[PDB]
This record gives sequence, structure tokens and C-alpha cells, in this order.
Amino acid sequence: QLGELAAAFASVPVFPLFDAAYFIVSVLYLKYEPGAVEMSRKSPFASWLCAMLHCFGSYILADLLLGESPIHYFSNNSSVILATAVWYLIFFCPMNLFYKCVSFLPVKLIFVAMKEVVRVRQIAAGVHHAHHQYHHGWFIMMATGWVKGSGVALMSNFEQLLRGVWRPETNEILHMSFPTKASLYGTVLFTLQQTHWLPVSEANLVFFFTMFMIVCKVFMTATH
Amino acid sequence: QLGELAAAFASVPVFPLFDAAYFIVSVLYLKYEPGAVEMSRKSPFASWLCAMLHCFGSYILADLLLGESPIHYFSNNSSVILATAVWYLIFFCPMNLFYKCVSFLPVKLIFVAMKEVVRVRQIAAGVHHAHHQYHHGWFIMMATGWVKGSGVALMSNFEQLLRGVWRPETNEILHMSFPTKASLYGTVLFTLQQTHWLPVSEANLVFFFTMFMIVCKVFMTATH
Amino acid sequence: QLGELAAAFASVPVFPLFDAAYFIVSVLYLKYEPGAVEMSRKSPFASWLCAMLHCFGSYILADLLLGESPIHYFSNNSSVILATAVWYLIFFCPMNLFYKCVSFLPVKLIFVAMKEVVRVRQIAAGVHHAHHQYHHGWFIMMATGWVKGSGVALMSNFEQLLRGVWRPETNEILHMSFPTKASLYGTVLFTLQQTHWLPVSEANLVFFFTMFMIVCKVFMTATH
Ligand SMILES: [Ca+2]
Ligand SMILES: [Cl-]
Ligand SMILES: [Cl-]
Ligand SMILES: [Cl-]
Ligand SMILES: [Cl-]
Ligand SMILES: [Cl-]
Ligand SMILES: [Cl-]
Ligand SMILES: [Cl-]
Ligand SMILES: [Cl-]
Ligand SMILES: [Cl-]
Ligand SMILES: [Cl-]
Ligand SMILES: [Cl-]
Ligand SMILES: [Cl-]
Ligand SMILES: [Cl-]
Ligand SMILES: [Cl-]
Ligand SMILES: [Cl-]
Repeated sequence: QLGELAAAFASVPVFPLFDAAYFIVSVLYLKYEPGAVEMSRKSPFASWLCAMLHCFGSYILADLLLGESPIHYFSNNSSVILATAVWYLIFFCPMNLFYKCVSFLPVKLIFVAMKEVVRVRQIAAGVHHAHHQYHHGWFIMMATGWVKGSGVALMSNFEQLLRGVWRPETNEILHMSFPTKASLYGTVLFTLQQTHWLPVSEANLVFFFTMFMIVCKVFMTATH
Repeated sequence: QLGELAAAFASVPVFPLFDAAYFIVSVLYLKYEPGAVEMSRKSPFASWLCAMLHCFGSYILADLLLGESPIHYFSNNSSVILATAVWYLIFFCPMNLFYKCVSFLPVKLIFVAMKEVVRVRQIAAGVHHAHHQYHHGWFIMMATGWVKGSGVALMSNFEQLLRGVWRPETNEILHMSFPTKASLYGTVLFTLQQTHWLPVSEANLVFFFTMFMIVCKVFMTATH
Repeated sequence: QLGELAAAFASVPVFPLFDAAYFIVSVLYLKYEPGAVEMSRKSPFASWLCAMLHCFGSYILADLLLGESPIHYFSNNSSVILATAVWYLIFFCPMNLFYKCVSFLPVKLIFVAMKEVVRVRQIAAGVHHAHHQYHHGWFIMMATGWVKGSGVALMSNFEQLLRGVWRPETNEILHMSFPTKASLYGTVLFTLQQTHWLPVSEANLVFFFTMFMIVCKVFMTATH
């Protein structure tokens, strides 16, 4: 009955709880970036735009690669408003209280685990969407799933540009961080499962690859 | 009969006179930029391309956001040729005569007023076009109208790159100039009018918001 | 019977031999770039991506200008794999043997000539494709044919960014190299032939303009 558990696991509604956790962890990372708090005070619109890149960069990059509107996902009003609320609470909550609660390590690890659930689903969805337009476009499936999982990291040079920062000597392709490298392995696995060359159900691969990401990310977050 | 006046005002043919005024003021601003005259002499093709960004950047950015060909508007041969003539006359007219005439303050203020007529129509058109593709895409309507009104300012970092200039420490989002900020207020107003939450006719909002832009821009141009 | 020869010349199958020659010459140029060998060792994925830009940048830029998926051409699995093989053999062949063979001047000049065959066909194809979407879009035809022939040169600033290099003081538009300038002349000629204002068959223009590019490029390669 393991496949029955995997089917329920791979079909959990990511909206709104799992998307919120994704938004919280991502906007938390934004606040850690140099000058982010100063930017929220002096340039609140650019600060919000930065947070939307962190929350939705996966869809912005996938749509760009597939020639679709890069802000197509912003037609999802409930998601945009929910991410906007997370940005506001993290940067402007009185007593900084929301930050204090979601930074509590037991609470933060849970949100980190829930974000990985969303990232794996995102990779698989990117592969399947590209496949729908290109039945044998293996390289297009791999590219789309990769940017769906990496998110804002693959546009980090230009996320920095928006913030008034320019560091051209490195980029996430030249030197991949773990989530970028892991999303590349993930997109190959999901593309191989799409090819029917990897003899495993789509629900089992989602389950096992998410558990891999959850263990890695929770361990990396608890260590530092 | 104020609505009868507003209907005639909001439906005046922008081509070719009002578009020409837009092109003149924009290419004048280009000539004010550092190295612009030198660039027209040594790199005349890049100089013309820069002028096309100033004249058509509104359509280039809107089409990019909506996933349409970024040079789609360049199929409008008469408009492209008219902007090309304005660029040539401003940079290469014997005796610099065309520049002298259009820089005459009474003449320049009129062209500045006529450009604002075109900008407001552009914002409204961006909102209505996004709405046609996304009936409830409020954030897509706001983004499209914003870039239609801001024009080349929102791509200023890359207009500078084309010119051989790189100033990453600032951008029009991080620090909005008045036309960028005003186009953001404008696009919210036109989106609210699209939502039917703002109880005002589309022709009246065009009239009153254009008069607001005309007074502000004429006053700002005459002061300096 | 010159038109009978020109028809056979303009319809030769570019895949796979003529495309391979294009890939070889382009990836050779990549290896000449500063830090390229070091990058292939430390960042092999970015190195491969750079080589794909050199091999396919024509299609990436044309698709971008026309609002189509920028990686649409990567659905051509055989072409992508063939370019990947060329990249691997040039950077990782034991004894560097593949490099030694294709760098042999008599062999290199032939590959240089065959690449020009592919470039001219690319320019003409860009013009005809834009024409199909815009029957009278002269400026769109010219832009599309231009980027099809110039290839990665028009994205050189961002090919450098991928490599960790940033040199904003120059770009291929501000200062055109010979292949960029020649592709601009070529796209005007093919657009004029599309307009029916240039009284010459499409096969004759391909033949004569390719011979022009072959003589120029072979002479430029043999001189230095
Ligand atoms: Ca598109
Ligand atoms: Cl940073
Ligand atoms: Cl602001
Ligand atoms: Cl998704
Ligand atoms: Cl997707
Ligand atoms: Cl098919
Ligand atoms: Cl400047
Ligand atoms: Cl030039
Ligand atoms: Cl418009
Ligand atoms: Cl529009
Ligand atoms: Cl609908
Ligand atoms: Cl370089
Ligand atoms: Cl790598
Ligand atoms: Cl082609
Ligand atoms: Cl094409
Ligand atoms: Cl038509």
C-alpha cells in the first residue's frame, strides 16, 4: 500500500499552507540579504518586487523559457496577495513578532520541509508542462523543470541588480548552490520518468525525491 | 456636456502629430544624455537604436510582459519612419536648425503637453489590453499599464548598456522619477476604473489624469 | 544554367555536415576565449551552456525577437547532441587530438567556408519567417535576419556574464565586427528580395552572398 500513501502525498493541496511556507522561507532569505531592511524602508515598492521574485521566480523563469508571459502567474490573485502579506509581516510587523515566530527553529524547520514539498512538485510540473508542448523535447523538459525548482537563484545576478548590487564574477550556473544542483538532478529524474526509461511511478518519485530534499534541507538548516 | 468634451478629448488621433511630439521630446532627452552626440557620429546605428528605445520602449516592455514579440510595434512602418526622421533631424540637421526650433520654450512646452496626452492613452491601453487576456488579472493590468506609461525609464540600465554605460547602483524601480511614479498612480486608477470599483467614466479619467500630467510636466519643464 | 546550379547550391542539406562545421568553428572560438579551458574543468555545465549559446544563439535571439520560446530549437535533439559531441571533443578529447585535426589550416578553412553557407541560409530563413508573420513588417524582417546571421555576437555581453566576465564599455551594436556588419547588409538584401524591389531570385542571392562571405571569411582566417 506504499503507492497508496505516495499518491496521497503527491496530491496534497499546496495552496495555501504549503505555498505560504514557501513564501515565508523565501522572504526570510530575502531579509537576510545585505541592505534588505534598509531597502524595505527607503524603497518599499522595489522591496516588494524583490519578494515577488523570491516567491514566484520559478514561474517567471519557466514562462520565459517557454515563451509565455513572464508574469502570467500573477493572475493568481490569492497567491500574490498571500505572498504580499508574508512580505509585509516579515518586514513591518510591530515588535518584529511574525519574524520571531517563523524564525523559531522548530517552526522554521517545518516551513523548510514544506517548501521542499512545493519545490519537487514544481520540478515535476515543469517537466510535464514542457512535455505537453514538446512530446520529445528532452532538453526543453530538463531546462523547464530545472528553473521551476531553482527559482530566483538562477536570476540572482538580476535580483541583485534590482537591489542596486552588481557582482558579475559569479552566478548560479558557474557555481551551483545545493538547491540549484539538486533541482538539476531532480529534473533529469523526472524527465527520465517522463521518457518511460526510468521504471518508477510518478507518485513514488515525487515521494522519494521530496524526502531526499526534506532531509537534506532540514539538516542544512539545523546545522547553521 | 462635459462628458461630450471628454469623449472628443480621449479619442483624438495621436498619429501622427501627437506621436511626433512624443518622439521629439524623447529624442531630445536622448541628445541630452552624456556622449549622445559623439555616439551619433561614431556609432550611428546604435544611436538610432537608442532613439527607437526612447520612442517605442513602452510597447517593447508591454509586449515583453505579456509574452508577445518585443518588436511587434515595429511592424508599424509609418511610425518607425516618423521616429527615424525625428532622430535624424535632431542629430544631423544642417545648422542644427530642427533642434533650435523644437527647443524654443513655447514650442517645447506644447510638445511636452502633447507627449503627456500620448502617455495617458498608453497607460489606459495597456490596462485594457491586459484585461482582455486576463479578465481578473489585476496585477497584470497594473504592470502592463505601468510600463506603457514609464517607457524607456524602466529599461534605463540597459539603454545605458547599449551606450557603453553601466551604473548598477540605481534603477528606476529602486528610485522612481516623477513620470515613473505618476504612471504607477495612473495605472492603479485605470485598473480601478476597469474593475468598476472607481465610479468614473473612462473618458473622464483620461481627461482629468492627462490634465494632471500636462500641468505637472509643463511646470517642471518651464522651471528648469 | 546558372540558376540550376544556384538552386542546387541553396538547397544543400545543412544537417549534419554543414551544421557540424558551424558547431566546430564556433566552439573553437569559445575555446580561444580567456579562461575557457579553466571553465570547462571547474564549471563543465556552464561551459557546455556557453557552447550551446555559440552553436544556437542565432535561434535563441530570433525566437526572442519574435516572441517564441527562446529554447524552441533545443527540441531538435539530434542537433543538440551533435553540438554537445563537438564541445566534448574540442575540450576533452585525449591528446587534444580533435582540436589538432580541426585546427589544421586546410581543414579549418573548409569548416570556415561551410559555416558561412549555414549563416547565409540562416539570414534568409529569418527574413522569410518574420515575413510569414508580418507580410509588410520590413523592420521585423531586417531585425530577425540580422540576429540569425550574427548569432552569439549580439549577446556577447551576456555570454561573458555567464563566464563571470563583465565588460560593459563595448558591445557588438556599438562597435560591429565584420560578421555582425555583414549580416546587417545581408538581411537588408534578403528583405529587399522579399519586397520584390530587388530583381533577383532568392537562390541567386543566396549563392552570390554566400560566396562573398566565404571569400571574406576564408581570407580573414588564413591571414591571421
Ligand atoms: Ca510568446
Ligand atoms: Cl548580495
Ligand atoms: Cl517606493
Ligand atoms: Cl507548479
Ligand atoms: Cl510549469
Ligand atoms: Cl510531436
Ligand atoms: Cl547616463
Ligand atoms: Cl554604425
Ligand atoms: Cl498604446
Ligand atoms: Cl498595450
Ligand atoms: Cl476568465
Ligand atoms: Cl572575454
Ligand atoms: Cl558543473
Ligand atoms: Cl535557419
Ligand atoms: Cl528563423
Ligand atoms: Cl497582412
